[PDB]
Amino acid sequence: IQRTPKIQVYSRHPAENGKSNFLNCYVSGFHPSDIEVDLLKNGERIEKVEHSDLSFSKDWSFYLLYYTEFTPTEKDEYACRVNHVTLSQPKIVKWDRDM
Amino acid sequence: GSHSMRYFFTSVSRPGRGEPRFIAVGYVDDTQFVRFDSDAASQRMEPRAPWIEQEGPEYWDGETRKVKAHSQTHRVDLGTLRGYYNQSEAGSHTVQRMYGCDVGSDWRFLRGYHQYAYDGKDYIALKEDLRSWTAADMAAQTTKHKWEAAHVAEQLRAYLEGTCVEWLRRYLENGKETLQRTDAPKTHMTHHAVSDHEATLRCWALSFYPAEITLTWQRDGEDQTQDTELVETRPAGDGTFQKWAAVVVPSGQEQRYTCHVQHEGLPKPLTLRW
Amino acid sequence: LLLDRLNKL
Repeated sequence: IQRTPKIQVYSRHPAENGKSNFLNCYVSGFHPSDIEVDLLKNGERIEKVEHSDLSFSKDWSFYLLYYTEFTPTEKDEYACRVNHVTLSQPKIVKWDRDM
Repeated sequence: GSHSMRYFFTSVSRPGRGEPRFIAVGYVDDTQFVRFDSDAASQRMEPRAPWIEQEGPEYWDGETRKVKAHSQTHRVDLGTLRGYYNQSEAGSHTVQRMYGCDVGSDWRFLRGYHQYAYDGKDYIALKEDLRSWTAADMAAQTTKHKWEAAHVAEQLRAYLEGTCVEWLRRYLENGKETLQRTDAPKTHMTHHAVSDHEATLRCWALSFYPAEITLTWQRDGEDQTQDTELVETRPAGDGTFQKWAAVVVPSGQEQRYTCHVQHEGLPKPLTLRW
Repeated sequence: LLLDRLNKL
């Protein structure tokens, strides 16, 4: 078993242009559990990021939520960087406020 | 309606980092209420919901003691499984255990569970009857026969139909303000032109609890789940959940399409039109 | 509440 993560990047509430919110990276469906997750700001790693406690679904696949407090504008380019045994390269998903 | 208490445990061996990582999390329904992480500083079982902080200090001492005992069992187990599978002391391996109980709307016992996995595959699980075992392969057959001798199923059944269900009922009363509450989804719809002859409708459901939900797009009251992108229900981070569903449709045919939302907190499913 | 004694494999 080696299962590849799916990744979602999104805010805790509908994004706004100057309000304090929370930026989330949800990684799910992966195995084994050793994973490197990084939130970025305009391309650079954010340092003070919290993460949920590792759990798993009925198919035994793991999930983890990483989040950082944040105040977005109409463009403060945010992203999530994920490195796992299943990925030859760290995959990067941009915060798209439409989803 | 019905309710559940679930514990999830993961142990991962690290011949490189010495002692295995051990994480335990407890949930009533979709609300986490306790955690233990061997890599965290406290080395205690920790509260993760306000209603569990009503528990006295014997609770926290006693759960800390038993969760450290759980860890030691899982550590010994990783070494036992390495032998059963004739593996080398070099590699990292993983054990995962889930157990807990469901009650019905009357809060009476409904079902119990205890499942175990090695390196991401089924190893052994307790059947619905809480008296026999499903061993996934020949190595798990040895565990089945050992646990049959020691009445391990009868030990687990006493907990699952007794202790487990009575503590769930207690937690449901102690946390009645939040655990017994349902939060209906906040809904809205967005429209994006992908070309001047096609357009994306996106139906949104936000801030809802519990996580279970169904979002469906219909054209002229006909199913489009096949044609719909449905993202996995995702945690908001504040105890609620989010989900969206989107269809790409011909421009000028937006009015044929309706979004339907079903949720525990909705006394009747609602319909969204553009 | 947790199970009081987890039995080894």
